[PDB]
Amino acid sequence: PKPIPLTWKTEKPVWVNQWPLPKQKLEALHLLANEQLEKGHIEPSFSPWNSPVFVIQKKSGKWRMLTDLRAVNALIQPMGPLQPGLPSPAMIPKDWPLIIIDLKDCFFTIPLAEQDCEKFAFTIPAINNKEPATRFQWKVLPQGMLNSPTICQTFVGRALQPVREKFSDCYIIHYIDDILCAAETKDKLIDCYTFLQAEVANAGLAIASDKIQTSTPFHYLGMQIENRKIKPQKIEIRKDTLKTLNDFQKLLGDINWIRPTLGIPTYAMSNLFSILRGDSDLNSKRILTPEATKEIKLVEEKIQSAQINRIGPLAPLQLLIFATAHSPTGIIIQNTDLVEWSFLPHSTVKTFTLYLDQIATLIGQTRLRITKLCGNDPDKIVVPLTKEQVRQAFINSGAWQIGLANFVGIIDNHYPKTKIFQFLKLTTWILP
Amino acid sequence: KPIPLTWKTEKPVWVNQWPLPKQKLEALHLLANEQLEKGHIEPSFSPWNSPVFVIQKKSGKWRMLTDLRAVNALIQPMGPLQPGLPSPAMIPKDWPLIIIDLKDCFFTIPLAEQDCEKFAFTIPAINNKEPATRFQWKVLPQGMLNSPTICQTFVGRALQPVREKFSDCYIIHYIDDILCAAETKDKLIDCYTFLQAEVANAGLAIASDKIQTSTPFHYLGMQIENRKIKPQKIEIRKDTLKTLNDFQKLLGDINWIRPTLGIPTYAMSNLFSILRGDSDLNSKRILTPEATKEIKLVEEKIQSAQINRIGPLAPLQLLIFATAHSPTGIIIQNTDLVEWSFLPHSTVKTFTLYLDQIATLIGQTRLRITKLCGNDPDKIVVPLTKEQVRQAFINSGAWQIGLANFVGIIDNHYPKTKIFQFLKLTTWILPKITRCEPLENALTVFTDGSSNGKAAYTGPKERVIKTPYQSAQRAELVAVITVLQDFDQPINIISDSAYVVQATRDVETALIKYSMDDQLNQLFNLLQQTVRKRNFPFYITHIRAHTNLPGPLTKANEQADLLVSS
DNA sequence: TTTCCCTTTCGCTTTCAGGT
DNA sequence: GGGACCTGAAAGCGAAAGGGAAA
Ligand SMILES: Nc1ccn([C@H]2C[C@H](O)[C@@H](COP(=O)(O)OP(=O)(O)OP(=O)(O)O)O2)c(=O)n1
Ligand SMILES: [K+]
Ligand SMILES: [K+]
Ligand SMILES: [K+]
Ligand SMILES: [K+]
Ligand SMILES: [K+]
Ligand SMILES: [K+]
Ligand SMILES: [K+]
Ligand SMILES: [Mg+2]
Ligand SMILES: [Mg+2]
Ligand SMILES: [Mg+2]
Repeated sequence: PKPIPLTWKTEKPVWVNQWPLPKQKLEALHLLANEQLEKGHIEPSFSPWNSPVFVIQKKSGKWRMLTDLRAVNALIQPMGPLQPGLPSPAMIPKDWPLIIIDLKDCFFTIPLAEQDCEKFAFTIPAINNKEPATRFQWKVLPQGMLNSPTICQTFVGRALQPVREKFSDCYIIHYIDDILCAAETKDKLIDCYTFLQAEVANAGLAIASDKIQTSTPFHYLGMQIENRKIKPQKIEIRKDTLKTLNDFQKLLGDINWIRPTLGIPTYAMSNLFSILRGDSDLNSKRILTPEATKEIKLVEEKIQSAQINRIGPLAPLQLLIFATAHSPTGIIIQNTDLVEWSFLPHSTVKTFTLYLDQIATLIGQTRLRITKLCGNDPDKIVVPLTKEQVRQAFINSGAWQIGLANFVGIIDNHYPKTKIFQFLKLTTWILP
Repeated sequence: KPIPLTWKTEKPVWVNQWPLPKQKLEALHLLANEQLEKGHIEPSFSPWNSPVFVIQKKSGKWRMLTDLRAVNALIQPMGPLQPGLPSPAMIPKDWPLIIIDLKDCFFTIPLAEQDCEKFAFTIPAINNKEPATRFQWKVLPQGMLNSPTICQTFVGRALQPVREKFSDCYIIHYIDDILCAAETKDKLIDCYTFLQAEVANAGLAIASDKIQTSTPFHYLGMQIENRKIKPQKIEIRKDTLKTLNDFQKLLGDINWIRPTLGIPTYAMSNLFSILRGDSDLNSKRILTPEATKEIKLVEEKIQSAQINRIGPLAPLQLLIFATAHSPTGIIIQNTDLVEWSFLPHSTVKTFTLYLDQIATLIGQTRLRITKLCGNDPDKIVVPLTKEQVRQAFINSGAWQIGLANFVGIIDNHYPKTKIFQFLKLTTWILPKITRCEPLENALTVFTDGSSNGKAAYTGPKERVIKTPYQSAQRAELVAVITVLQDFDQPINIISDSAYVVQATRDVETALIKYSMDDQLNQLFNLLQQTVRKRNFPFYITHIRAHTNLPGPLTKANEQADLLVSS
């Protein structure tokens, strides 16, 4: 099937400089490049495009090559809701048996058009620049680019296109990281399936026969809701750190500033706010009374209330990381909606004396969670790092490399300008 | 099979040949006919034409160039392959070595048949009365944007088998300049014999007249001995320093020898500062006596200073010195200097903290050491206590990124040698007067300022100032300065301005950026002197500005605000 | 609720060096 | 006036953002 070339916003080549790597990693890079050369997945390159690569040692002792494709993905031209007059998941007869393929279980080897191979280039540097670098380009899509939703959706559509047409009676669709094919007769289905299996194997989709699952629509639609459901979270302001006048003045400043937005009458937090009365020494002690505690619960209740029930189905999710004391805080958002809070499990926190490591571990864990809720990586991760500090982290931090493996979205430090999100950034929250 | 070009467009372009002076025209004719003889160029009937001309080599011979600007604009760029010069210091010390430079490199590498038509040109007649003769390139034209990638790829393939058969040989290859080094003279001979075969098999010729076998060698702008290395260029333009352009020339000269001869960023502060002003290259600039002391110090360092070829078996160490302006790094192997590592004179932030500069430098120099020798240093020496390193790992994000995955030793034992003694240090490495947390049992002062130029503090004593400033922020910084002057005792300070608070808390160890508002620079400078001259510590924090909450800090903040009205 | 007061941070232009 | 590709450094300036008053 002659591959269709990808759509690009611009034809201007982007070159992101490869950095020096230590010998062990240069040796691992050459080893893995040759492995891929033998499988015909890469070939030598002279491209003006370049994307950085790095290698991660598994505990096996083997290395895996990751590529940072942010710069290339940013140039992909997104396509519209193609085949929108195709059937929805709701509209199948419940008397029909359903076949369920999990695309995370599969392996993809999607051939590139001649003209697209040059854009997926990379360099292995030489020690001391003693020799020219070795350069290469992918002849098949690198696995990270499947995290672009457009690419993935388009590819599976083309892969299912002929099986769907021929099998008009069969209803075959791609629902959020699951390929479904369902027909009324069990044996009418097995025919449709085995055509599909053969057709997508031709396009480059390896299907795992062992992993395949079978079940009725009602079991599926119903379980799906329970599998991807938002975790309701009775989130609280952390109180153990609140000891001195200076602690309370800072926190009560931020509460009083956000109070109108939360719809709490001015007079209604007088018990809380009167704690400021007394000794003017910044380290003088202050304690929350039960009354003051109940007033803090009003602000917590309103913050809890902001959490949505269900995600919008078109829009992608984003991740905010805040550099809170002890350990970092994440929030999953869909643009201006708050979705859910993310933390490291509390037992594991003392294990990581590098705050950077904790940021990286949180991003990896929350990426997985976001993929569970929506079926895709977030399209942006917001970190308390400058672009230069992101660049140095990719270079030096193994934790960062693991945490941001196969990420093709935006990484930046531009936080929302909504008053609620500014208020959450200024305060420390925890979930008991 | 050789590397073909990718063309955007097939529409040929004709750029007229231009006149040449007799001497240059003869040289053009001399070289052009010789290439013909070698079969590197061929007679042309192409509707493409590019100009050709000559320039002087260092040989004294001439170079045939093709002005291929319009043709290059139609060729897809290839990716670069060698970002910066190899360092000779990594050639293992006391190792016999040979230096090879291939003869007319680009012209010995064939062009793909179909591209030759596009590199067509016109040679004028020795006589202005007689007609021109037209040729084309069958080999890499000097002037073609991809010639370098193609030449590197071609020679690299030729050297690859030499690398494989002699894995214990140090082989540097830059375009056509080639170094070979081995442990023993016998091992060098075996290495070289193999090389001659492989360059000849690829149709490349070693210039026999220009081979080096003997000290002292010259390679990629460096004088290389058995151990000692210095830049060839031992001279900076210091005589005529009247224009901007004159200082640009001198400072470019110095920059090129900085890394080997060890000039810290602070030692050039006065020279760099004179670059500031009118953008015109011909703008006047005065030499200051401070700038001259700087040139004397550079000139002494040119004569004394050097770097060293290293043992191939020993790892490197990184020394970071708390030098004035910005920290300075040295890559070293025990006592032998490899390279200096320096920070920019001008900054990004208004307030660049010395601890972040240490961390930036360690990160940048770790990558450089990794590029030189293939590993991190086994040891990083920092002008920090055990306690400060501990605090840095907890609190500094830059330090965390800087030392992420550093598996070696961090320590503060410098070599007891005298050689580094001349370097001018600072004691403003970490905050010692500026406190992270409020002081115990200390007076609390509250400051404010107004666009009407009024400034005040209040609390245990009161004062209003009429300040020259028309900014609330600038007025309040004068209040903060007066507070730091008039309370010769531990103090806590509460200000409503994030701006004033961040400036005051960060100035102690800061590099202050050279802004285009001198008035602000003078204020930040006075604030910095005020903090540094303190007898006692202080702590400054932000109160949100108009909360009208209860308590004593609101009360005093409101008193300060009233003291600076109308 | 967006739409401007600045100010500060980032990216880019334009000089100089240097290497084949 | 007159080529190509790389590296490093300097100052200045224009683009865009952060914050927090102003529309
Ligand atoms: N100003 C320069 C210097 C060099 N080069 C390129 C083309 C040359 O072919 C190659 C090597 O430069 P040399 O000085 O060795 O020139 P030749 O290859 O012509 O060597 P030789 O003079 O020994 O014949 O580098 C260039 O394009 N422009
Ligand atoms: K480029
Ligand atoms: K997927
Ligand atoms: K090569
Ligand atoms: K400066
Ligand atoms: K500032
Ligand atoms: K190059
Ligand atoms: K300048
Ligand atoms: Mg030569
Ligand atoms: Mg104030
Ligand atoms: Mg309005």
